Amino acid sequence: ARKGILGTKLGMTQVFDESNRVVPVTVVKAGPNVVTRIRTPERDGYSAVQLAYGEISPRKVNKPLTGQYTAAGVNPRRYLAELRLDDSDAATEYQVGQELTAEIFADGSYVDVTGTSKGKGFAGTMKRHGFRGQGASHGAQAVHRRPGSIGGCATPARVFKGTRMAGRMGNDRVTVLNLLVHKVDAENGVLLIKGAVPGRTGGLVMVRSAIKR
Amino acid sequence: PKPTKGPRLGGSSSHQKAILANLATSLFEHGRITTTEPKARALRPYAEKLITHAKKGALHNRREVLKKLRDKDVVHTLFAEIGPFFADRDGGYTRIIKIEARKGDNAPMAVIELVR
Amino acid sequence: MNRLDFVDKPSLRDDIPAFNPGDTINVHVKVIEGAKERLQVFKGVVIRRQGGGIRETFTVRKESYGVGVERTFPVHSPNIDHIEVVTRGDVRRAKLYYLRELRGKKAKIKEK
Amino acid sequence: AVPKRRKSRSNTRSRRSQWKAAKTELVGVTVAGHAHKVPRRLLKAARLGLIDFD
Amino acid sequence: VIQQESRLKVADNTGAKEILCIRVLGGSSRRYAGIGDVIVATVKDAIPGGNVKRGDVVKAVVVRTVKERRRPDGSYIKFDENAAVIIKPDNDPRGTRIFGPVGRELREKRFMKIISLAPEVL
RNA sequence: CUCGAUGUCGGCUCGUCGCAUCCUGGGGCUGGAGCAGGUCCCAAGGGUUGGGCUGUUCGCCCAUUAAAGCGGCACGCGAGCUGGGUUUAGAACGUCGUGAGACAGUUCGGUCUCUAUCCGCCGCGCGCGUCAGAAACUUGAGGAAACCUGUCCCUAGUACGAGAGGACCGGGACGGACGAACCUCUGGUGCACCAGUUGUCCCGCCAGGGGCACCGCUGGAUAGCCACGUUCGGUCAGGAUAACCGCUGAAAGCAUCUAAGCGGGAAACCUUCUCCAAGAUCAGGUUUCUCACCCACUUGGUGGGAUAAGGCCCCCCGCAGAACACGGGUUCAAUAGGUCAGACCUGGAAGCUCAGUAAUGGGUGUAGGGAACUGGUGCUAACCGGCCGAAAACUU
RNA sequence: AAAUUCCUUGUCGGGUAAGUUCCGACCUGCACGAAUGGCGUAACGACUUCUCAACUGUCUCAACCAUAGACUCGGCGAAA
RNA sequence: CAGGUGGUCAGGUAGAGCAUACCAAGGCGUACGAGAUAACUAUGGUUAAGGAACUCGGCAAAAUGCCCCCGUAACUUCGGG
Ligand SMILES: [Mg+2]
Ligand SMILES: [Mg+2]
Ligand SMILES: [Mg+2]
Ligand SMILES: [Mg+2]
Ligand SMILES: [Mg+2]
Ligand SMILES: [Mg+2]
Ligand SMILES: [Mg+2]
Ligand SMILES: [Mg+2]
Ligand SMILES: [Mg+2]
Ligand SMILES: [Mg+2]
Ligand SMILES: [Mg+2]
Ligand SMILES: [Mg+2]
Ligand SMILES: [Mg+2]
Ligand SMILES: [Mg+2]
Ligand SMILES: [Mg+2]
Ligand SMILES: [Mg+2]
Ligand SMILES: [Mg+2]
Ligand SMILES: [Mg+2]
Ligand SMILES: [Mg+2]
Ligand SMILES: [Mg+2]
Ligand SMILES: [Mg+2]
Ligand SMILES: [Mg+2]
Ligand SMILES: [Mg+2]
Ligand SMILES: [Mg+2]
Ligand SMILES: [Mg+2]
Ligand SMILES: [Mg+2]
Ligand SMILES: [Mg+2]
Ligand SMILES: [Mg+2]
Ligand SMILES: [Mg+2]
Ligand SMILES: [Mg+2]
Ligand SMILES: [Mg+2]
Ligand SMILES: [Mg+2]
Ligand SMILES: [Mg+2]
Ligand SMILES: [Mg+2]
Ligand SMILES: [Mg+2]
Ligand SMILES: [Mg+2]
Ligand SMILES: [Mg+2]
Ligand SMILES: [Mg+2]
Ligand SMILES: [Mg+2]
Ligand SMILES: [Mg+2]
Ligand SMILES: [Mg+2]
Ligand SMILES: [Mg+2]
Ligand SMILES: [Mg+2]
Ligand SMILES: [Mg+2]
Ligand SMILES: [Mg+2]
Ligand SMILES: [Mg+2]
Ligand SMILES: [Mg+2]
Ligand SMILES: [Mg+2]
Ligand SMILES: [Mg+2]
Ligand SMILES: [Mg+2]
Ligand SMILES: [Mg+2]
Ligand SMILES: [Mg+2]
Ligand SMILES: [Mg+2]
Ligand SMILES: [Mg+2]
Ligand SMILES: [Mg+2]
Ligand SMILES: [Mg+2]
Ligand SMILES: [Mg+2]
Ligand SMILES: [Mg+2]
Ligand SMILES: [Mg+2]
Ligand SMILES: [Mg+2]
Ligand SMILES: [Mg+2]
Ligand SMILES: [Mg+2]
Ligand SMILES: [Mg+2]
Repeated sequence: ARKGILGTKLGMTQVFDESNRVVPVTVVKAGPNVVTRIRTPERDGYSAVQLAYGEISPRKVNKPLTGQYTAAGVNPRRYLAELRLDDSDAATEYQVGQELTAEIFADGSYVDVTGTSKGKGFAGTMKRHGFRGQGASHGAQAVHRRPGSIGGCATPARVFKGTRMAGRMGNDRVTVLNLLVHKVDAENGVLLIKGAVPGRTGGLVMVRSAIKR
Repeated sequence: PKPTKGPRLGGSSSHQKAILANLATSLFEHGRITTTEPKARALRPYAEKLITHAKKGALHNRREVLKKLRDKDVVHTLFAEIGPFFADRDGGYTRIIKIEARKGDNAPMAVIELVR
Repeated sequence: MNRLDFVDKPSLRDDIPAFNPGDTINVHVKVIEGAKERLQVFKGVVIRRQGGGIRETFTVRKESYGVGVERTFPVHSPNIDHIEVVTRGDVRRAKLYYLRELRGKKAKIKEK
Repeated sequence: AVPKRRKSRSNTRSRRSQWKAAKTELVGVTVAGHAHKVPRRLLKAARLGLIDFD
Repeated sequence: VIQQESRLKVADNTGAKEILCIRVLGGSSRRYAGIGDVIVATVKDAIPGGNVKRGDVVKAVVVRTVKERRRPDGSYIKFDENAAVIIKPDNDPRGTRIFGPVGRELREKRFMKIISLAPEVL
């Protein structure tokens, strides 16, 4: 009974609750969705449900992907992702063509939000893993942000696999756990989710109900 | 306009003001300038904001153009000829056409010009 | 207009007066001392606005007992009962941070 | 650092074969009744006489 | 925010005019002390003939901070000097009265005596 | 082994591993009433602070802490940094030497070179394979990361105890440190933003402006990037074991946790939670689209050509970025620019007029100027286009 | 207890919350001492050493911006 | 070839000045370019709260800075400081 929806992050704002405290929310347009495919265990090996989201022109979608929507009777959407269910009692409440909206979540419930983190480019070691660097004075020649040593000596004559180094950072699937739902606006299709939601302002966001509660 | 992301033209940030002022003096004088392509892309929002002050035509707009251009002969041809010629065109007063790159450094080149 | 204006619209407050930096202002703050819900008055010079609608703040500065205090309230906050403008001000800046280093007669904002 | 040993004929040809010029695409232009070939990024200036075809 | 070596002003009549932070009590390797945090400190300046002398290791609770503090309602409080009050080991001040205003963050940290002696609690 | 060179203490930076365990977790015994302990066994998952002195390692001291563990890795790490000490040349004191000079005796000064070929490692591509050519969603074989803990209240001043003192087990609230994501708030930055102002030159001059002086200096400062800021995380439930505790029960008419058989049992192990992952060559699964021609030869699972589905290149760009890749757009167009209007920053333009001998002040006017954020508008450039790309069979 | 003291961080006082260095003393001077000068000394020192006021990215603890490289394209084109 | 090379002339406006800033007469743009918000290095800039906690050591940076007028200690070789 793990519910889920696809959505678009719209930015952050603040709001005031009944105890006159300030709550930083992050607006997520949990938009209208549709099913388009049901993964049954006897046919596909697991239990899940696809979710299609986003307005798109019907000329921007190629013929292999258009026909996957014609088998379900749905107009083509932009995004398409799966909600992983448990290994039993697959689709007694999901049908093909069913419209899922934002009010499957209640006020005060918890959600787990997964998206793609923002990119930081080819980042050095003080930004990517949080090193310290050598000093800023007292003789330190040209090593103010350099990682220092990366290994031992003749034993072992190798850098170990998994040594933290510089490289790219961001564009990672990041799930943020146990976010409070302040308000679901069924008139606008908008969840007010307390806290931070990973992504640029407009990226794809999967909002699923929490398992840790 | 939109500031230059990354390093500026000609080295410093003060040379780029003088380059975009000299390239705007020469564009409004002749009507067509051959230059490098990253300078033609940078001239196109800068020079169209001076033509917008020409369409308004008041004294406060003339003082605002003289903050950038130092050639009074090209300020006069901007308010008596270039301004009223674009009196019925809502933006988009310039055009970039790409030219063959030049020998010696393979710098990509383009021409920037007024519309008609 | 912004993308998030249909969310802030039910949370805005009408009837908050027009005040600028340099204006001497009483602020009536809701205060909970246990279970009493009293009302405490803060009188001082508004020195700052940092706009944005629901996210707009303002900063008042008073001199309490030889010790300067600043408070940065949000506008449209339900812990402010009502704001009442006392004295209009005639300043030239908009952030007025030079008041953080003057004491006495040298920190007197004009009366226009 | 210096090279410790010289690279053999199979490692100095596998690297050197990857240093090569990329070819450009060419499209068709009929200006003044003479058909030529320019890249597509210069297709506008071919129709305006700004391209010297030598 | 107060870490080690921060010299604070003393806001009572015990005789000390200036203390100097040694630790920030309340956990291993704690870095910053806000309003209401207990400092083990040392007296670096004293009024002559006072109860306390120079070079005495005493405890003290911070009652003013120049750095802002986010209260849970969205508001902030900011002072123009850092101030402390030298205390007994049962959260009562050693002096008999307190100078200057103190913060309301002393109220939820069970420092009830310093509030009732303060000129103005904000 | 190394003298046709294996650069030596300590510190910084980054680690990794053993358990002879400092803390937390599980137990037996006790000269264990309780609270605290002593001692032994099991356990390496995480944590193990900041200062004074000294070149120091070590050590003493200060204030804390749940605790301030011991060790290996060329006493880890100088083609990563330092250079205080030892260990060149100068000089001095003490001592020894008739003297040149000497001293694990002291003191002051004393060049730390290098563009990464190969393995290793951290990232990102190009090619081919995966028995037709493509596109979208995926299972997880197997890996990675994470794993810390305190104070207070209730249970209860109950059990225990002459008293002082003071719980196990269960339940709840709030913190320290640490990590990730984000930019609403606070705060930092701001090199095409706004304003004040000094020297000087220039725009013919006055007015108004600009060039240069670190962005000339100074007060602000939206976006973006940030942390000192905000939000969340290490949870709960299972499986198989350690020490240890058992039940049934002989060989051994008794007894014994054991030889047959069965239980309880922890931060360790394995699932659970987050992430990567079919180059997992056993190269996987469910679906959808094209599902088609022509030529020559030595008639071959042969060579070419031309196409469908489809993608790439070029073009307009991006909060995606070293190149490359990735994401959005290409007139059936709001993709960047312009433009119009908001939001937001600055703080009251120029011109005119009024008041003053003047510097300057009031009015016209929430003015003028202006970048990133939001919506409208078909004005400018997204073109009148090139290059790749689809099948032998056969056996049961 | 020294530019001289091995034992040694001698002992006592001062300064610091904490002082093997520093200052003042004692004398048990391993191994001070009178022109290879003894003990002082105002002024002076890019000298050695210790404390304090002020100020600071030296540090807690790092963030951001511009520029010269690094990087990409075209030309020339080495070295150990 | 970012080094070295004796003498003469030496304008304006601010300034004590042959300093410094901007200019005259007169020279010059000095011989690889074009781009592009990577890490890292280099030369500069700014920084919340704390202010030597850094470190062998306040190394480096920051700070002080000019003219006029009041004011100025121990000690001394009577000049000074
Ligand atoms: Mg970026
Ligand atoms: Mg650092
Ligand atoms: Mg160097
Ligand atoms: Mg350096
Ligand atoms: Mg920028
Ligand atoms: Mg360059
Ligand atoms: Mg400048
Ligand atoms: Mg505002
Ligand atoms: Mg050799
Ligand atoms: Mg025991
Ligand atoms: Mg063991
Ligand atoms: Mg360990
Ligand atoms: Mg585990
Ligand atoms: Mg000290
Ligand atoms: Mg170790
Ligand atoms: Mg070693
Ligand atoms: Mg070691
Ligand atoms: Mg070393
Ligand atoms: Mg080495
Ligand atoms: Mg002799
Ligand atoms: Mg020797
Ligand atoms: Mg030495
Ligand atoms: Mg040197
Ligand atoms: Mg697995
Ligand atoms: Mg992070
Ligand atoms: Mg914002
Ligand atoms: Mg801010
Ligand atoms: Mg400007
Ligand atoms: Mg003038
Ligand atoms: Mg000039
Ligand atoms: Mg900002
Ligand atoms: Mg268990
Ligand atoms: Mg996956
Ligand atoms: Mg493998
Ligand atoms: Mg496959
Ligand atoms: Mg594309
Ligand atoms: Mg606008
Ligand atoms: Mg006015
Ligand atoms: Mg008059
Ligand atoms: Mg001694
Ligand atoms: Mg002495
Ligand atoms: Mg004699
Ligand atoms: Mg003699
Ligand atoms: Mg002598
Ligand atoms: Mg001398
Ligand atoms: Mg090249
Ligand atoms: Mg020369
Ligand atoms: Mg000479
Ligand atoms: Mg002169
Ligand atoms: Mg000069
Ligand atoms: Mg000059
Ligand atoms: Mg030359
Ligand atoms: Mg750069
Ligand atoms: Mg600072
Ligand atoms: Mg400050
Ligand atoms: Mg200070
Ligand atoms: Mg100091
Ligand atoms: Mg350090
Ligand atoms: Mg230290
Ligand atoms: Mg120190
Ligand atoms: Mg110095
Ligand atoms: Mg300086
Ligand atoms: Mg003196």
